Order: sequence, then structure tokens, then C-alpha cells
Amino acid sequence: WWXGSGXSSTXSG
Amino acid sequence: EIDLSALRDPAGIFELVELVGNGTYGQVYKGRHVKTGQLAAIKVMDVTGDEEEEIKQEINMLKKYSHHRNIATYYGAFIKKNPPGMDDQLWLVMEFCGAGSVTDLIKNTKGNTLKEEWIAYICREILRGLSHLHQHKVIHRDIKGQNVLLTENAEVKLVDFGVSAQLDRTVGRRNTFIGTPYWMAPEVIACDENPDATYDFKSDLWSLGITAIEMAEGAPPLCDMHPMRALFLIPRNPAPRLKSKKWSKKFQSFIESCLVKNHSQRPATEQLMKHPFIRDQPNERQVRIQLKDHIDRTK
Ligand SMILES: Nc1ncnc2c1ncn2[C@@H]1O[C@H](CO)[C@@H](O)[C@H]1O
Repeated sequence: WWXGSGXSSTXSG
Repeated sequence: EIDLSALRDPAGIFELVELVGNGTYGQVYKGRHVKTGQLAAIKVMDVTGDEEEEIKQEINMLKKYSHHRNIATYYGAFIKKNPPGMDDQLWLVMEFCGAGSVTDLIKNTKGNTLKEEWIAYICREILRGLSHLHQHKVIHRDIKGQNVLLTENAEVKLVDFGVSAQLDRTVGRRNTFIGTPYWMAPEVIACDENPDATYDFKSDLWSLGITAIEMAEGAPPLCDMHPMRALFLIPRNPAPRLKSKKWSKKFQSFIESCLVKNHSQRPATEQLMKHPFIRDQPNERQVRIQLKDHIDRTK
């Protein structure tokens, strides 16, 4: 949850 | 809107040589042009419908802005098309930055620190980079040492426009919780829980402060904490300062100007150029030749 977006929704909040 | 169909297969054009890293957890090789021999960084990704959002935006960003010498230039793209039981592999071809990242420079450097003149130089290059993007209504949204690259000649080139934001208007704000926790600004961290929370170009300028500190102390503030804690901390704690007082008064006031919690209070990019730490620089050639030699020693 601490990481926003990333490689196509990989942990996206 | 740019056509992905337009892109041909790269077999007989460019050739991969060796691994270099991943910013968006997509591989990056030291590409070589077959006929001429010229070097270029090639980011090999996997393209889907999940990804054709970042690929649309990012490419348009590079086509428009990469021309700037402070940003690694975009040469173009190729789609490597694989069998039905496989995934298509995008190639992004880019100005090769042969000295690697700032963060790697720091790690390979005795005591993981840089001479204050070096920090003030790299910061200026970045700031010129940001001022170019900010005037064009573009936010980088993930400024840090891993995304600041160095050429064999030690000129500073920004990379990774994957999580960048284009705005139609200059009055416009964003509300997307994004970037790297340690380097993230408070008004960005606010967008995690509260949907009313919005931010703008000011966010990058904070990330620069934290990068600046990264270059001094060898890592960002709160690096010894879990990211999810730094998150809770950054809004609550007093805006980070330098540890050592062996740095100059100007540098202390620079960091002190960058890292202002309230983004109303926080200066704009155009101002940060006018700051003593930036405005008055020993000489662009004087520091660069110097910094060139240290990279060239620490290869
Ligand atoms: N143009 C480039 N030249 C060299 N390495 C690059 C380039 N673009 C991206 N990278 C690699 O990807 C990482 C983050 O995008 C960098 O730290 C670096 O290792």
C-alpha cells in the first residue's frame, strides 16, 4: 500500500 | 495518440550486449546499432492492455521533451513480436549514460558521500531539467538518485518518465499517490487516504531536496525505517535538514528552501534557480571536468 502505481497495477495503493 | 502498429521488429537494426538495470521493473541493456556501432540504452518491456497506458503517455513525453541535454534523449521504439504462447517485447532506445546512476556513484564512493561542489552542480542540471518540464506543464513525480544518470563526460541526464503527469492547464493539480516513499512530498503522501488531497509541480522540488540530502549523507532521511513508516513520518516530522555542519551556509539554506512542508510556502522552480547555492556556481566546466575524473577513477 506504501508503493503507488508500478508495472501495471503492481501494488497500487 | 501514437500508433504502436507503426513500430517494426528490431532484429537486424539494434543488438543487446549486457544488463544495466530496471526503473519500472523492466530490463535495460547496453544496446548497439549494428551498421554504425553507436551505443544506446534499450529498455526492453512486455506490452499488454495493462501497460498501453504508461507506453502511450511515456513515449509522447520523450518525443516532446527528451531533446533537452539534461534529459537522456529518446532515439525511438521497436516491438519484438513473439509467438501466440508468448508476450510482445517493447524496445525503448535512449541516449546511453555510460557512468550509470548518481545512487551507484554514491555506493562505489569511499564513505558514500560527494564534494559539496558536485551536489550543487548535479542539483543545477536537475533544476534546469525540471524548469524545462515544469514550464511545459510536466511533473516527473519520481525524482531521486536512481533516475539521475551520468555520461562518461559527467553531464547530468534525467531518465524514467513512466509515472510522469501531463496537464492540459497550468492551474491544474493531480491526486495520484505515486513515486518513492522517502523522496515523496507531504501533499503527495496526503493523496493516499484523503481523495480531496491534490498537489502540483512543487512535489518534484521536494524530491530534489531529498536527492540533494541523498548525495550528502549517502541515503535519504528515514532510510533506516520501513517505507510505510517514513510515509506516516514525513508529514509529522520537522522538514529534514543536513546531519553534518561541515557543509556551507548556502547549501543548508538550499535544502531549507526545497524541503518546505506547505506547497504554498514552498518556492517554485524559477525561484530555486535564483538561490545562491544554484545562481552562483564555481563554473560548469570546472566542476564537470573534476567530477568526470572521479567517475573515471571509480569505474
Ligand atoms: N539511458 C540510460 N542509460 C543507462 N542506464 C539507463 C538508462 N535509462 C535507464 N537506465 C537504467 O534504468 C534505471 C532506472 O530507470 C537506471 O538507474 C539505470 O540503471
